[PDB]
Amino acid sequence: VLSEGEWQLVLHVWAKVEADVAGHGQDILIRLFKSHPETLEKFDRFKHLKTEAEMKASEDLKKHGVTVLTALGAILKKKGHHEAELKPLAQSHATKHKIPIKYLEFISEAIIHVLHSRHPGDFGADAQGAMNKALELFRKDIAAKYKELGYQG
Ligand code: HEM
Repeated sequence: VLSEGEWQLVLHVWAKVEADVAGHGQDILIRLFKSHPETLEKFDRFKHLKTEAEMKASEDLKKHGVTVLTALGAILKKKGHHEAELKPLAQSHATKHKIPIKYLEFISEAIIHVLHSRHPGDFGADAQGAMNKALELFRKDIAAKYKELGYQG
C-alpha cells in the first residue's frame, strides 16, 4: 500500500512524463528491447528492427510507446484502486500476448531508468523508491490475475 506522500511523489514525476508521452515511450521501449532482447521477440510488429537507430526511426514503435504509457498513467492516477483498468490488461498480456511477469519487471526497470534520465530534479531517491513501490503494486496485482488464469508459472 503506498502512502499519500508516496503517491504524490509518483504522480508529480508522472505529470512531467505527460508533457512528452511519445518521447518517453520511445526511450522506454528501446531501453527494454536493448537491455532484454527476448522482449522484442514478443512483438511480431517490431521483431524486424535490428538496430537502435531503426528503433528510433520507427513511427509504429513510438505509437506503441504512447499506448503503453497512456495505459500506465491511467493506472497510476487510480492510486491503487485500479482493478477495472488492470483486468483487461492482464487478460490480454497473459492469454494473447504471452508475456511472462518477469518481463514486467524488465519494463519497470526501463521506466525508472528513463524517468531518472529525463527528470532528475523530480526523481530523487524518495521518488524513485516510491515509483518502485507503485510499479511493484502493478506487478503484484497483474501476477495475481495471471495466477487465476493459470499463467503465473
Ligand atoms: C507497463 C507495462 C505495460 C503496459 C501498461 C502495457 C500496455 C499495453 C496496451 C494498452 C496494449 C494494447 C491493448 C492490449 O492488447 O491489451 C498492449 C499491447 C501489447 N503489449 Fe503491452 N504493456 C505492458 C508491458 C508489455 C511488455 C513488457 C510486453 C512484451 C515484452 C508487452 C507486449 C505487448 C504486445 C505484444 C502487445 C500487442 C502489440 C501489437 O502487436 O499490437 N506489453 N500493451
